[PDB]
Amino acid sequence: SMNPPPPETSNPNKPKRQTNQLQYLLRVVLKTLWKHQFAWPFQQPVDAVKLNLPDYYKIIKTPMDMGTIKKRLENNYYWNAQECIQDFNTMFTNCYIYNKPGDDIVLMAEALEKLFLQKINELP
Ligand SMILES: COC[C@@H](C)n1c(C2CCOCC2)nc2cnc3cc(-c4c(C)noc4C)c(OC)cc3c21
Repeated sequence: SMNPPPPETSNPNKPKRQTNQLQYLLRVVLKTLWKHQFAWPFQQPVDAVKLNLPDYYKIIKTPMDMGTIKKRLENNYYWNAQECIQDFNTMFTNCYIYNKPGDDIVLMAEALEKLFLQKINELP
Protein backbone atom coordinates (compact mmCIF):
# COMPACT_ATOMS: atom_id res chain seq x y z
CA SER A 1 0.00 0.00 0.00
CA MET A 2 1.50 3.37 -1.17
CA ASN A 3 -0.89 5.24 1.18
CA PRO A 4 0.11 5.19 4.87
CA PRO A 5 -2.26 3.54 7.36
CA PRO A 6 -5.06 6.06 8.08
CA PRO A 7 -4.98 7.92 11.45
CA GLU A 8 -6.25 5.52 14.18
CA THR A 9 -9.92 5.94 15.31
CA SER A 10 -9.77 3.31 18.13
CA ASN A 11 -6.99 2.54 20.64
CA PRO A 12 -7.67 0.53 23.84
CA ASN A 13 -4.65 2.26 25.51
CA LYS A 14 -6.00 5.85 24.97
CA PRO A 15 -8.48 7.07 27.64
CA LYS A 16 -11.72 8.63 26.35
CA ARG A 17 -14.70 10.76 27.46
CA GLN A 18 -18.08 12.03 26.30
CA THR A 19 -18.53 15.76 27.10
CA ASN A 20 -21.17 18.31 25.97
CA GLN A 21 -18.41 20.03 23.90
CA LEU A 22 -17.52 16.74 22.09
CA GLN A 23 -21.26 16.02 21.41
CA TYR A 24 -21.53 19.61 19.96
CA LEU A 25 -18.43 18.95 17.78
CA LEU A 26 -20.24 15.84 16.36
CA ARG A 27 -23.91 17.01 16.15
CA VAL A 28 -23.30 20.67 15.07
CA VAL A 29 -19.66 21.32 13.91
CA LEU A 30 -18.80 18.09 11.98
CA LYS A 31 -22.50 17.70 10.92
CA THR A 32 -22.49 21.24 9.35
CA LEU A 33 -19.14 20.84 7.50
CA TRP A 34 -19.95 17.23 6.40
CA LYS A 35 -23.13 18.42 4.57
CA HIS A 36 -21.42 21.46 2.89
CA GLN A 37 -21.23 21.32 -0.96
CA PHE A 38 -17.35 21.35 -0.65
CA ALA A 39 -17.17 18.59 2.06
CA TRP A 40 -16.29 15.68 -0.26
CA PRO A 41 -12.49 16.16 -0.84
CA PHE A 42 -12.22 16.31 3.03
CA GLN A 43 -14.53 13.29 3.81
CA GLN A 44 -11.71 10.68 3.58
CA PRO A 45 -7.90 10.53 3.85
CA VAL A 46 -5.98 11.99 0.87
CA ASP A 47 -5.57 8.97 -1.48
CA ALA A 48 -2.05 9.74 -2.90
CA VAL A 49 -2.32 6.64 -5.21
CA LYS A 50 -5.72 7.57 -6.79
CA LEU A 51 -4.76 11.31 -7.07
CA ASN A 52 -1.20 10.53 -8.41
CA LEU A 53 0.50 12.65 -5.65
CA PRO A 54 3.62 10.55 -4.80
CA ASP A 55 5.13 13.46 -2.76
CA TYR A 56 1.98 14.09 -0.58
CA TYR A 57 3.06 11.68 2.24
CA LYS A 58 6.74 12.79 1.86
CA ILE A 59 5.57 16.36 2.80
CA ILE A 60 2.48 16.00 5.10
CA LYS A 61 3.62 14.34 8.40
CA THR A 62 0.24 14.55 10.27
CA PRO A 63 -2.53 13.77 7.74
CA MET A 64 -6.12 14.43 8.88
CA ASP A 65 -9.57 14.41 7.24
CA MET A 66 -13.24 14.73 8.36
CA GLY A 67 -13.81 10.95 7.75
CA THR A 68 -11.23 10.27 10.49
CA ILE A 69 -12.70 13.02 12.76
CA LYS A 70 -16.28 11.69 12.29
CA LYS A 71 -15.11 8.15 13.28
CA ARG A 72 -13.04 9.51 16.25
CA LEU A 73 -16.20 11.34 17.51
CA GLU A 74 -18.62 8.42 16.86
CA ASN A 75 -16.12 5.83 18.32
CA ASN A 76 -15.38 7.99 21.48
CA TYR A 77 -11.64 8.24 20.61
CA TYR A 78 -11.16 11.73 22.16
CA TRP A 79 -10.63 12.78 25.80
CA ASN A 80 -11.41 16.49 25.13
CA ALA A 81 -12.79 18.98 22.57
CA GLN A 82 -9.31 20.56 22.00
CA GLU A 83 -8.01 17.21 20.55
CA CYS A 84 -10.88 17.27 18.00
CA ILE A 85 -10.45 21.04 17.24
CA GLN A 86 -6.67 20.34 16.69
CA ASP A 87 -7.61 17.61 14.13
CA PHE A 88 -9.79 20.10 12.14
CA ASN A 89 -6.99 22.76 12.37
CA THR A 90 -4.42 20.17 11.11
CA MET A 91 -6.70 19.17 8.17
CA PHE A 92 -6.95 22.87 7.12
CA THR A 93 -3.19 23.71 7.62
CA ASN A 94 -2.14 20.54 5.69
CA CYS A 95 -4.28 21.78 2.74
CA TYR A 96 -2.63 25.26 2.86
CA ILE A 97 0.90 23.72 3.15
CA TYR A 98 0.59 21.23 0.26
CA ASN A 99 -1.48 23.19 -2.33
CA LYS A 100 -0.78 26.54 -4.10
CA PRO A 101 -2.59 29.56 -2.57
CA GLY A 102 -4.73 30.10 -5.77
CA ASP A 103 -5.83 26.40 -6.09
CA ASP A 104 -9.57 25.44 -6.10
CA ILE A 105 -8.95 23.01 -3.16
CA VAL A 106 -7.64 25.96 -1.03
CA LEU A 107 -10.83 27.99 -1.86
CA MET A 108 -12.91 24.91 -0.81
CA ALA A 109 -10.88 24.57 2.47
CA GLU A 110 -11.27 28.34 3.19
CA ALA A 111 -15.11 28.09 2.82
CA LEU A 112 -15.21 25.07 5.23
CA GLU A 113 -12.83 26.78 7.71
CA LYS A 114 -15.00 29.98 7.85
CA LEU A 115 -18.06 27.81 8.77
CA PHE A 116 -15.85 25.81 11.24
CA LEU A 117 -14.48 28.97 13.00
CA GLN A 118 -18.07 30.37 13.41
CA LYS A 119 -19.25 27.04 15.01
CA ILE A 120 -16.15 26.88 17.33
CA ASN A 121 -16.83 30.56 18.34
CA GLU A 122 -20.24 29.15 19.53
CA LEU A 123 -18.72 26.19 21.49
CA PRO A 124 -21.00 25.68 24.57
C1 LIG B 1 -11.96 18.61 -7.02
O1 LIG B 1 -11.37 17.36 -7.35
C2 LIG B 1 -9.97 17.30 -7.06
C3 LIG B 1 -9.44 15.89 -7.36
C4 LIG B 1 -7.93 15.84 -7.50
N1 LIG B 1 -9.95 14.97 -6.35
C5 LIG B 1 -10.83 13.95 -6.64
C6 LIG B 1 -11.32 13.57 -7.98
C7 LIG B 1 -12.55 12.67 -7.90
C8 LIG B 1 -12.96 12.22 -9.27
O2 LIG B 1 -11.91 11.47 -9.86
C9 LIG B 1 -10.80 12.32 -10.09
C10 LIG B 1 -10.24 12.83 -8.78
N2 LIG B 1 -11.14 13.27 -5.56
C11 LIG B 1 -10.44 13.90 -4.53
C12 LIG B 1 -10.44 13.55 -3.20
N3 LIG B 1 -9.73 14.21 -2.28
C13 LIG B 1 -8.97 15.27 -2.69
C14 LIG B 1 -8.19 15.96 -1.74
C15 LIG B 1 -7.39 17.02 -2.09
C16 LIG B 1 -6.56 17.61 -1.07
C17 LIG B 1 -6.91 18.15 0.19
C18 LIG B 1 -8.13 18.23 0.73
N4 LIG B 1 -5.83 18.59 0.84
O3 LIG B 1 -4.76 18.34 0.00
C19 LIG B 1 -5.21 17.75 -1.13
C20 LIG B 1 -4.18 17.42 -2.13
C21 LIG B 1 -7.35 17.42 -3.42
O4 LIG B 1 -6.54 18.49 -3.67
C22 LIG B 1 -6.25 18.82 -5.02
C23 LIG B 1 -8.09 16.77 -4.37
C24 LIG B 1 -8.90 15.69 -4.05
C25 LIG B 1 -9.69 14.95 -5.00
